[PDB]
Amino acid sequence: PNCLIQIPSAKDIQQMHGMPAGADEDQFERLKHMTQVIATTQSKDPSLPVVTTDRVELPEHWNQLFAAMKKGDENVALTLFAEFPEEDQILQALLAVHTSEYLQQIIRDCIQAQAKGWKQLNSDILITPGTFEVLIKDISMTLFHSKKVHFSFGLPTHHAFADEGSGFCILNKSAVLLKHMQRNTKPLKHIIVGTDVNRDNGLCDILMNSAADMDICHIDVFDSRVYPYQDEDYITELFNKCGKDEGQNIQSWQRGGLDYFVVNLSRTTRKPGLVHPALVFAIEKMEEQIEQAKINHQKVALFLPTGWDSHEEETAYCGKYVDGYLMGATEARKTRLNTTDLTYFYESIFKLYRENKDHIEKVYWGLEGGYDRKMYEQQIELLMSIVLN
Ligand SMILES: [K+]
Ligand SMILES: [K+]
Ligand SMILES: [Zn+2]
Repeated sequence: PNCLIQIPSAKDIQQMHGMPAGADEDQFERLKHMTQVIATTQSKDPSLPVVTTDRVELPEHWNQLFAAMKKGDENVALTLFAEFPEEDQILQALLAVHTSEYLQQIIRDCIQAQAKGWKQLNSDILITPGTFEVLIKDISMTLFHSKKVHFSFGLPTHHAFADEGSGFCILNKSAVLLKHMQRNTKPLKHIIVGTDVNRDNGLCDILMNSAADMDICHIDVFDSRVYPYQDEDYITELFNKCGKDEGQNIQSWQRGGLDYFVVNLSRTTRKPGLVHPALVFAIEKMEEQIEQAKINHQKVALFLPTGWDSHEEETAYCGKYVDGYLMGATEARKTRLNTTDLTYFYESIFKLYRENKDHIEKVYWGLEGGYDRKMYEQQIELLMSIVLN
């Protein structure tokens, strides 16, 4: 076939010691164990096309910068970085989303972290000397070494803002990509399905204040009683506009070309034996938004900043710590997603592909949350039984 499973390389993961994740693992131990499970279903089936971030090949000024960062001087790295050519593709696609000054701060931060080997800035972000480089490799590897349909395991993105990171997210790779795709191609129909139990609030901010010119449909499934603890009255406040009831306690907002759908896991609950209506929506909306793109002779681009911390078998506080308790068995059914939902979700999407493979530009699946080792080492295989076929 034609997919690609990007993973961070071993030298890369070895710079993520100490970076916060949602449980007892740090992002090192997490991504170590996940690439292990992919090394499992890759010796089960050497067709699973896994590539590390090391087959990425960067321009000499970038590698020069990383090398200069190691020599410990902030001023030389910055003047060096400042002297990058403004038409370098990487730089061009970063500045489409982030500020230069945030970038420089990540460079200052990486060098300052050289003192004790890490820099804790806010209890949700930890920076290491390697951290800038490993993210550049992660993003570049996806931007140019992409190819249609692409699974990237790597740091989280959706809580990262234009001039700052939060909730484990340093850089918003999902937005850098999307901006990059509309860069010089005919106007696309951008469709986003962010299944992380937490809210795609950084992404949405970035999309809302810079991409109000493109056709985006951001379907955001999240539980408002967990981080970032923002509800429909909040989102009514951002968009300066009351939400439009799309049925089933689901509300859409519009900021120009952006149309943001809050499928609230707590307002929108599973009817008894059924599949969770959240995914059910995503598939219906999607299928609709594709036909709309065929009608307007326009192409589509799909993005899945998905986390598994919305699976019913997560244990992490950002998934199960709601309203003062941990969700019991029963409540886990009606508000969290199960393997049958996911096997329905992904099986659906992949099925939609071959009916409109022409009318696709590229699809991208980006790991976000997911923290219980048992739960993710299994959903990973579930994805790999499905990416296989
Ligand atoms: K979080
Ligand atoms: K979400
Ligand atoms: Zn999450």
